[PDB]
Amino acid sequence: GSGFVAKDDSLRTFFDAMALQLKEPVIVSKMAARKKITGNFEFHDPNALLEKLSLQLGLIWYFDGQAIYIYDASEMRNAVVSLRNVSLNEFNNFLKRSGLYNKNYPLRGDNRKGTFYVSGPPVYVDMVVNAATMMDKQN
Amino acid sequence: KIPVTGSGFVAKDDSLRTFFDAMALQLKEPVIVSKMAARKKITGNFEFHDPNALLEKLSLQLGLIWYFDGQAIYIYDASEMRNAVVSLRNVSLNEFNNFLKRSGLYNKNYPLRGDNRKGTFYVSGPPVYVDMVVNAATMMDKQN
Amino acid sequence: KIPVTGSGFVAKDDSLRTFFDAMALQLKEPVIVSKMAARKKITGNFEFHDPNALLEKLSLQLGLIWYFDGQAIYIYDASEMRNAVVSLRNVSLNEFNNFLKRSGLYNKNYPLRGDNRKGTFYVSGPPVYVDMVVNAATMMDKQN
Amino acid sequence: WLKGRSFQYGAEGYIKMSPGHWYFPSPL
Amino acid sequence: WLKGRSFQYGAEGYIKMSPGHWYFPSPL
Amino acid sequence: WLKGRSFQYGAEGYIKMSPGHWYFPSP
Amino acid sequence: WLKGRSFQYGAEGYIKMSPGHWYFPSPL
Amino acid sequence: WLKGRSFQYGAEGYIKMSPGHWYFPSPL
Amino acid sequence: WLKGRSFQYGAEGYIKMSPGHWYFPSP
Amino acid sequence: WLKGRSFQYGAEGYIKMSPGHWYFPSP
Amino acid sequence: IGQAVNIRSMETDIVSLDDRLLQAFSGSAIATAVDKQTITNRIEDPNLVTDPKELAISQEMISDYNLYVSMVSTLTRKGVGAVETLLRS
Amino acid sequence: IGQAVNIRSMETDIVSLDDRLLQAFSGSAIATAVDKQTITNRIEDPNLVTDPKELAISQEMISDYNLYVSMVSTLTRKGVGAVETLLRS
Amino acid sequence: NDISLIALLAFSTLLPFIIASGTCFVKFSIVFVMVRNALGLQQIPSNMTLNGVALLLSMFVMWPIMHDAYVYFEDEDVTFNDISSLSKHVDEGLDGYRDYLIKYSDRELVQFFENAKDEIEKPSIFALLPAYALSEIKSAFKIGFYLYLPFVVVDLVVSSVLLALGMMMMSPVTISTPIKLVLFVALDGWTLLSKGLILQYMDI
Amino acid sequence: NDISLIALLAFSTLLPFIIASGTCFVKFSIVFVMVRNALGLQQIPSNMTLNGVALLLSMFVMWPIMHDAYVYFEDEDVTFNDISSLSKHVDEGLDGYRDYLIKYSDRELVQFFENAQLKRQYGEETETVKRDKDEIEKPSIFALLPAYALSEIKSAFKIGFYLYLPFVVVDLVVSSVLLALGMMMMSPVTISTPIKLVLFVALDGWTLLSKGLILQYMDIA
Repeated sequence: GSGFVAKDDSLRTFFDAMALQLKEPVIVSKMAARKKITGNFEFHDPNALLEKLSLQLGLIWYFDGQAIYIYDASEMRNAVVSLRNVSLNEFNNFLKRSGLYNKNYPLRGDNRKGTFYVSGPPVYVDMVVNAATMMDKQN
Repeated sequence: KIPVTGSGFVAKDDSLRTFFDAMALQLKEPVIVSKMAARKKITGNFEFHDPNALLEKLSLQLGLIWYFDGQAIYIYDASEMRNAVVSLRNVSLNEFNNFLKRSGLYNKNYPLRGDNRKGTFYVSGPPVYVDMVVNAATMMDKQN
Repeated sequence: KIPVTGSGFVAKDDSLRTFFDAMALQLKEPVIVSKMAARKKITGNFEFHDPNALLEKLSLQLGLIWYFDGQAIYIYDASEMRNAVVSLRNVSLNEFNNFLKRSGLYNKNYPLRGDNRKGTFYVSGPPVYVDMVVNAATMMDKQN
Repeated sequence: WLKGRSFQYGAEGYIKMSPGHWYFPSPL
Repeated sequence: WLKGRSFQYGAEGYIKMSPGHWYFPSPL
Repeated sequence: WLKGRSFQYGAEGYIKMSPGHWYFPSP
Repeated sequence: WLKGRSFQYGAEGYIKMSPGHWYFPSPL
Repeated sequence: WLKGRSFQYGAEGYIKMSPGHWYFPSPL
Repeated sequence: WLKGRSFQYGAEGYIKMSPGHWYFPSP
Repeated sequence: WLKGRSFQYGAEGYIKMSPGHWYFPSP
Repeated sequence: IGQAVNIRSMETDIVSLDDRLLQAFSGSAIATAVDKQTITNRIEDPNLVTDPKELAISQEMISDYNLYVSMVSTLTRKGVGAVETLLRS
Repeated sequence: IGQAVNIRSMETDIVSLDDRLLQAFSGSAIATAVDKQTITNRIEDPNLVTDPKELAISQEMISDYNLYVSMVSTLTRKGVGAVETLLRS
Repeated sequence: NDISLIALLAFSTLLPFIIASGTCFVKFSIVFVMVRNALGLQQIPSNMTLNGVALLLSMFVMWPIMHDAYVYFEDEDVTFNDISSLSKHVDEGLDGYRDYLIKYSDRELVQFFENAKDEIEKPSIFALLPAYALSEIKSAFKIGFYLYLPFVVVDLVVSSVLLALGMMMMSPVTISTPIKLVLFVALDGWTLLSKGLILQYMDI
Repeated sequence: NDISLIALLAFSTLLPFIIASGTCFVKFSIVFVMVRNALGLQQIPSNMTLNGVALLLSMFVMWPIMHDAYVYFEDEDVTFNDISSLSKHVDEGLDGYRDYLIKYSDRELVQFFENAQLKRQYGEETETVKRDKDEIEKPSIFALLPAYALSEIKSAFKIGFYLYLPFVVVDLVVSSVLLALGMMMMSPVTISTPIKLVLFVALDGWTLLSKGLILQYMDIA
């Protein structure tokens, strides 16, 4: 069987070894690469091991279809954005039809109104903000 | 090589940042602790089997405020509580409380103080709750 | 003078630039490796029977991204992936995505995420792919 | 400084732990 | 006992090691 | 090993060798 | 064996001689 | 440190190379 | 000649005596 | 204790040990 | 009229010193680069230049860009002169 | 009125820093001589200065000519000023 | 671009203190004075013409570090849509200076300043610039003792041959200083210590 | 609102004379001239760079104090509605600098300036204040930094005497072994200078005195 034996690895070289059992590359941030891990790990259920390790070490992650961005918990940012001529329901239909819908960090707001609240990883919020403000100017 | 077969976290002089991430799996959300509330320390044998009452008891014994926005648990100290008074021009308080109830951002620990159908009210709490309620009430008046 | 009975490349503490230049003959195109992705090192006995299948496995084990635009093979490391979202005025996604297929730049590993008849879409990938997609989509609306 | 006995603290008060091998080294 | 320390006695106890250090042994 | 260290015992057990170091012991 | 080096074992193996160095011997 | 055997690695896993006189000088 | 050198064998064979030095041996 | 200190006696007694220090005894 | 705001500022303890100054530098360079475009495409768009409603906004933003970069220029000049007066001796 | 461009920027090896500076000086004196003779032939042709579209073009070539030589002047001034303080010590 | 015009000016006005504190000019300018104090000279040659040749000597081995930051920062991709990717890009530019400093600074002292491996992340630029200058002044003192040492022997031997005769009330500085500098010109020590000082950083 | 910018630029112009007096740069500069003087070296190590290395440690310690001023004063609610609350706000902004002056200044030297300023203020009839103020009352900001800068000159000369000692024990035994012989007409400082340099480079006083000064203000782990 496969597996990784980490001895004082620096958490960037640990998640790079999981980038073959996961089928996508992993991009770990700069502030999140200071913690360390050691021990014997066995990769046979990676999506169940990534969430369990991401809740005990303290991390946030987001896979958008091309890579798996990994930050730590102190970098989560949030915003509130008002739309004038489109509602929340078809913007959620834009996220479901595109594949960027993340059920761990949904959008909080009234269902057909202009205001809502976003919170998540920094690579998630700068996409939802820039995609929301570029649909009002087209409409 | 590990001791007695119960469940619990043994804290030998941790610093409130490495302590709450150990509770961050029983709570199913990540926990973000501020800089002023990360200088206190704790030591003892703890046991998490329902953490929303344990956080309520420790937030009063240590002196802390916290807010769960649906995706994370923010934790500040009591010296960071800010407050503001904001007046609404074109929408009422009950039509703003229905937005907070329908969006799930309503918090019964820190409610909104004001007349029930008017424009002026009074908020107080953690800075992530106040900076959300001020901007979400100002951005609705520019809609109406 | 060179005794090994096989056919392959022996690397003794290479620098990922002299390594990929040895694969730049079995690949029929030259390979361009960036500056931050040339600080890693490789050693061992290799064998390039089919390089387009060997390069996918090494780009996942080392942690790398690569792209072939018809004339060369750019190689970066995974910490240089840039992403951007851009909107279009009067060309749809289904008309822009046929320009990539008819040109020969439609990469099925980094596709374009978005709604099928809109102006906005989300692109992410290597920097040579991003500064080609943003410019070739912007220079089609000034024409129309 | 606790001669033998040991407790744990969570969400309701104190629980009397079972007698075991390992003890907590006490800082004073 | 608890020589130069302030504590909060009775059924839910804690010793204050420093002004910013809480210790949770047995209910003092 | 756990003289001055903080650790968690139970099903998901680990030992924090430092504020930024985790040790997952194999059973 | 493999004194203090971290490695990834089983049928496709590599040893990390350093944070930026890969060595590919026999499948460890 | 490999005692006699030697493999080569490409695109499918490892291949047991033919026994010859040349050996790889091992960095370890 | 080859102690710490990297080289390619087979049909098109050469010996990299340095990161910027190639040696194409005569058959 | 009350040599140079100022204190209030009677029902609710206390001893001001310093300009910024109060001492509440339990009778 | 489209707006957006982010509310919680990122904040922690770094004993590292230069990266906070790098974030200050990039945060000022991007905010001064987005607005030079926003005023320029407001001025080259021939619909916005004709409207007296839009013109009252257009005079504002050229003053907000003017006062901002001049403030950083005078603060830095006193900053690099203050270290000069101690080291020149 | 019919133009031409050259596309080859050749490279000769420098044998020293002195060999580098002679190229950087000769490459900049040609550009400052040519741009001033461009703005003079723009002015001395009087049909170019009477049209509205070419005037902002000559405004741009003016403001670039002023900003170029002022940026090389203050930089060389602070450069030799950096030499003088070290030599005084 | 306009904010980068500040930082481009801010390097230039701060150059005679960074070159005063962050390069090997401190070692050249320090050994070139104690060789005068070793020979027993006071104002010869100057403090100006010794700083001039120490400046050019330090400008040789330092110019390629200064040269690569130009050609790296002339490139067209300084336009980035992200704040932090530009912060990464300027972090990627200073690695020529960081790799120069770590080679000649002490890892324990920079770990001390870091508290108030190095392959995944480089230590910050303000955490090691005094550690570099404090390492150069120490190494220049250590090499300063060595070339001080042979002139003590000529100072002692003529005082002992004058005390071997009866003339004890005779100032030996008027005799040793002729014998001092012929030891430095028959060795031709000027043309060789500048050689090994260049070879201490730049290889042949 | 506009004159808040005047107060900012007027604070900006008087900045480096505050670094000349108020901060701990005065402890590093004096002891660094003293380690130059005790070795007997006059011009070297070219004190223009010794100001820079002494400045960088003081900035390295002073940075957490000055950083809280920016986040406190870039608040969007600086402007109050009352004249006394607005003057209260700059006091509680200045309190983080002021208690730093309290921790590191002398007790009685600070205490002398209030009694000296009050009899100038009202007259001799003002009764003197004793030590017992310390628990409740805070002094002014202009009565602290004189007594601060004198107390730091006292502490810097306290440090400067101690490492002046191991060099003059060398300088007396060399002047005695030369007079053990009949070498009276000989300059002993030109024999004393190598073994003075060895006793500092073999002891490596730079890389432990530099850690010692940061330990005199801050701690590790």
